[PDB]
Amino acid sequence: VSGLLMVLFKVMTDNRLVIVGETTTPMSNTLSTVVNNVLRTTYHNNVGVN
Amino acid sequence: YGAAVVNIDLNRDFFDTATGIDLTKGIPLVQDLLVPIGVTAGAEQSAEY
Amino acid sequence: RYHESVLEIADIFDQADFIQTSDAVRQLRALMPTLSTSQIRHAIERIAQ
Amino acid sequence: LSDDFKQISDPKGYLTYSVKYEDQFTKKDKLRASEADDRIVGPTVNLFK
Amino acid sequence: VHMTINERAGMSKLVADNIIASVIKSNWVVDILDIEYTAEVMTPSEGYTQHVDAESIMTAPKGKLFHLQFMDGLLRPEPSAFDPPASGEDMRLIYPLQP
Repeated sequence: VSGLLMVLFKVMTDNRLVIVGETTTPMSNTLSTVVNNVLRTTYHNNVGVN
Repeated sequence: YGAAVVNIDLNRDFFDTATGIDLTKGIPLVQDLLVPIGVTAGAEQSAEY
Repeated sequence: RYHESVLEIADIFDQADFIQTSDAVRQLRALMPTLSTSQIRHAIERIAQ
Repeated sequence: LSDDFKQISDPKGYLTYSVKYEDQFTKKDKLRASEADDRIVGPTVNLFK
Repeated sequence: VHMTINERAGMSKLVADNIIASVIKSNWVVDILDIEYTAEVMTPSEGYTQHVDAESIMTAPKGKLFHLQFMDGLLRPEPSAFDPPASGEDMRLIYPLQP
């Protein structure tokens, strides 16, 4: 229960504020079309996972 | 006599490397004009054409 | 059933003074990768360089 | 007048995928596509390998 | 099968090697549209200075310029009347799609 509390708390205090990070802007011809349909010009280098 | 092939290329002596244009591949190529941003361009890119 | 094609502005305007180009430049632009404004600045800075 | 916000650059989420692989069918080697497509797709294809 | 490959990306090494093996074993005709290359037309006496595995033709980055070579064998003089017969068969895989 206490777990949830400190989860909730840590959310109730996420005063983080995003600022644009390192961001590559790939030349369009170098990307496979399945990726090109997805990309909006530029992405963060830390793409993460989807 | 014995010339197998006679092509018409861009004049490399004119379109010099002072302009940044290589012509050894038979087409003009320029190193860093249309380039990805946030990474190195990579060798032998077709954009160089 | 349509046929897509370029049409030079010269083919419609009789006023020659405001016509500096042709199909050529559009055809060239077709070869270009779509360019983020930052890439456009990189290109201009390079041609300047 | 206030230090109301931290200013992180590449934010971490509250949730993540976690993956257990079956060692017998998994290949230890990192997957390699084209360099660009790996810069984007790569962290994913390696997680859901 | 006149197979057409628009985009090599994401293709497995197994699948590619199998397509090639199908070109050789089943006489598949495999167009690959995604290759951008710069041909150099060699004369027969200069041979082929620069070589290309089928593997590299299949697995090269989508944006990179390949550099193929193509012989013009118009100026190759006839064999002598008594040169030994050739049992072997010279073979070829890569061709241009356009002039």
